[PDB]
Amino acid sequence: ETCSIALVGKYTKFSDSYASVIKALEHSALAINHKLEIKYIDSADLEPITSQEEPVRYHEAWQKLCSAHGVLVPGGFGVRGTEGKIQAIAWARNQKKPFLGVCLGMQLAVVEFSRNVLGWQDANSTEFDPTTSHPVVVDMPEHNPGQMGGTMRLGKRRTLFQTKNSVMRKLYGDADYLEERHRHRFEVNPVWKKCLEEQGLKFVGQDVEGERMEIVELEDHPFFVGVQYHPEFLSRPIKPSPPYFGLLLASVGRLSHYLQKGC
Amino acid sequence: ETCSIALVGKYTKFSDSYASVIKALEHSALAINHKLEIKYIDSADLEPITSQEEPVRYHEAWQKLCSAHGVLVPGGFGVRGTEGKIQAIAWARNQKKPFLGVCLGMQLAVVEFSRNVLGWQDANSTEFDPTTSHPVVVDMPEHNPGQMGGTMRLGKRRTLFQTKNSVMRKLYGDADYLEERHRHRFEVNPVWKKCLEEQGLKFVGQDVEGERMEIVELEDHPFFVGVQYHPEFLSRPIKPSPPYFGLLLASVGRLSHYLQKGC
Repeated sequence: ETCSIALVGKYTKFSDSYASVIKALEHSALAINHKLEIKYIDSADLEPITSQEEPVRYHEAWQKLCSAHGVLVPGGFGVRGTEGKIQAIAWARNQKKPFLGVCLGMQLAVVEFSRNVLGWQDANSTEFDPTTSHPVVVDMPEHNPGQMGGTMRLGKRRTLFQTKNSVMRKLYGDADYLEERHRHRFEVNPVWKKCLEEQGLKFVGQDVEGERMEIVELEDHPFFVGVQYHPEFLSRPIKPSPPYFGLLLASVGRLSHYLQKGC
Repeated sequence: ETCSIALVGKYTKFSDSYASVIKALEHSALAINHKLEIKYIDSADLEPITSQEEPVRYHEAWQKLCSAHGVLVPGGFGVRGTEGKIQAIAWARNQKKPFLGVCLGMQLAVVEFSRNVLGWQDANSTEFDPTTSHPVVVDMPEHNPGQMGGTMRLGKRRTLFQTKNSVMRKLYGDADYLEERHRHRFEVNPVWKKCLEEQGLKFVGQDVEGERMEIVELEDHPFFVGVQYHPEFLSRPIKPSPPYFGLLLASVGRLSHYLQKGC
């Protein structure tokens, strides 16, 4: 069968911007031996602005979104489509659709959670709103010596698991730590993390310092995870990265059997 | 070209419930020599209940609605889909899409107008809500002698034009009056008609007594009319009835030329 995934984003207008991302998905598709459809949904088309402009595209986008087996909100740049992106996120969370967010997507997912769970509707990313009542996403650059100002976190870095009870950890193979590609500047405000700890939004991965959050796994959800690091760079046809493979498995509704079968 | 019309309704689930209605449309299609698509949109699919249930159908319905060239909200029975029906009406009014309402459709259109123009959001039909703050649609049956209780208005009755400046009148041929099929029980509450007279919702057709309203033409709209009477019964291939022909013409964006050309 053809499993379809809703690529939701900005730069998502078809381009090869996602060539290695789709290729990573292909690695998983080959492993599982299924077919793969990449839907290209401009997140903007998910917004009521579009409804006002061309509601054909508006409803078409959402129709496609629902028809997708899983959804992917990758990182991206620009305030554009943030609303549609978050709407898609909330949609997937409510509908218990396999959700993978990467970087920005993870960041927005946390904001979405705060807004529609903690009620902090004014929660926001300082990346786009400096006047945020609950600065969820905050600029946390690295300040290495010899550098003027901060710098984006980039490179192969080590991420530590905060717990054994982690689906991703299991997918990785019960590793105490993992090393992944990094490319990202904004991080979780710990001021609110602590307000998310009693919540079912659990943060699983952290940098070595134990400060920056890299993995989040929403509890009580078939598949709703977010990562900051970029695994598509390391995924290979032989060794596919697990967040895409796992997403695929969830998109299929195989994942539980998979793990049960023996991972 | 194929001109499509959005049949919005209950009983709209495909059936031949609308065989003479579509046939009337066919009469117009033949006159104009164009092709005709009948979309069958369950008005229920236009409601947020459906969004909650199956948003695929929800967005699909609205996608189809937008893709339609004109819309038809005919009469019908039952409270079911009233919301989606009204939503479609407001949509068409806002989007300036050719709108023809018949009986219930006309009735709901008036309510919609009151709600979203007069702000009388609790305006309603007493047919379904006896506790209505602004009883727009009220039960006004005929009370003929020998009858116990009232009766539905039914039969070929004469309708009088209230004005010369009427698009429909022009389509009819400047007739002082018209005789049409009737089948309907609820009427416009005159208590609010008088509040609609300073409005751009103009009532053009009336029964002989000058009490029951039969034709309404929304001003400043390419085509937004409602009738109580049922012209599809009298439409013939040779002499197609004009509200369907005119609707077609509007759906095409020919109507102004048509009248200009000489009607």
